[PDB]
Amino acid sequence: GAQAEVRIDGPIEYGVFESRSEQNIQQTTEVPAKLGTKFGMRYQLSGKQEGDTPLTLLYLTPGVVTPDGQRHDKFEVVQKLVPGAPTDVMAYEFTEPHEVVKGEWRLMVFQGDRLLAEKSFDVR
Repeated sequence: GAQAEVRIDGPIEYGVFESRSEQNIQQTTEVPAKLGTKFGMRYQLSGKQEGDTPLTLLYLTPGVVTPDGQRHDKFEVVQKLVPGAPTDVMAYEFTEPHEVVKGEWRLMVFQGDRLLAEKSFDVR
């Protein structure tokens, strides 16, 4: 339809994603330093259109060192906006041991230079 700005619509959910239906999120900034833990944000965006600038999901980490020896202090993920998706998610899961790094993880959703949502998690 008519051109529209992409905007946050309603509350940002944040915390630990529960798996066993959509995933419940236990609201917290305190995340266990345990394999299999998934955490982050779930949110709703109004104005999403096909020709829009995609999202940049910027994960700042305390320094994940992969087995190849490289340190990842940030990860950047580009996500094309899907107009008909009711929710959008920015999550991180500790799938491998080197990913379980204690400290502050700051997850930031941008569109271009504009920050849509952010949350800081304490992993311990």
